Amino acid sequence: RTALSPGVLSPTRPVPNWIARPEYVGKPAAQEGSEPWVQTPEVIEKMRVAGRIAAGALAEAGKAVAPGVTTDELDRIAHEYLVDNGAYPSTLGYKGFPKSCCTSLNEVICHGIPDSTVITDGDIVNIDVTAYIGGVHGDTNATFPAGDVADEHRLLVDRTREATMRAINTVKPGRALSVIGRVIESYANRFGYNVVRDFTGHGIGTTFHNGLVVLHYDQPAVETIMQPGMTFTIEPMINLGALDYEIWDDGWTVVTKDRKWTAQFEHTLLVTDTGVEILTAL
Ligand SMILES: [Co+2]
Ligand SMILES: [Co+2]
Ligand SMILES: [Co+2]
Ligand code: NA
Ligand code: NA
Repeated sequence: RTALSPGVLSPTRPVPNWIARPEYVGKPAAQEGSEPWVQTPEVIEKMRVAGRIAAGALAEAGKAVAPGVTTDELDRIAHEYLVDNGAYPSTLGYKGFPKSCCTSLNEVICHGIPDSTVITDGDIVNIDVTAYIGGVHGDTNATFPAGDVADEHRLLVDRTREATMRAINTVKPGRALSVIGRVIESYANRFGYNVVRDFTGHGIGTTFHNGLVVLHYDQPAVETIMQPGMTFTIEPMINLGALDYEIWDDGWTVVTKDRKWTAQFEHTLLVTDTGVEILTAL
């Protein structure tokens, strides 16, 4: 299997006029980064809806993962599920991003742009979808196998899912936020994998990335304590190879320097009064 290069992007996909755009659409930056980390009851309920819809679109696009399919095609299916359910694709026009989801094959760490790239037998494909509806965002991603994937790669994917679910299960009020990354990195290290550091989870609510940062590696200097009503993502990227990376000229696509493959899963989580709720549960 060759190292990837860019395909050709289809033209901007339309979303009907009636679907409210986030404020940042058609602007070079977003107005985000200083929003309250604890959401209102109202926002939380809205986030369950956005979460559910983001989960639906992910599951639909992942069902189309198969050798022969293009990445562009995955984006088409996600885009259509979001639009049919009344949601704007949060990534579309977010800091100039040109598509409705991120499609990250093989050695693409994250931020892959759906294009003419055709998926081949044995590939792994992460699809990261976000839904904006009722003034709020819901954010989820998963890596999907295409055809006969090598054992090495199935285990990576399975272990990355497990790391994510284990991190989720430690979410509870009064526990330090740093616990998440300690659990993730312990689990990756157990199988000789390396956890990506420069890319993180994030707080999410009425904004996409609200200023809260969730690290996926062990960093006990973070003193943040989880509180009921806080909403954030856990989205670890886990590398078979070294951490070093490059960004394509498209300004988005992050690829491992050594071209070894990498995997990721993501959910949007709520800290409840006693534990956690997965808002992007299928
Ligand atoms: Co990202
Ligand atoms: Co995401
Ligand atoms: Co996210
Ligand atoms: Na949500
Ligand atoms: Na990854």
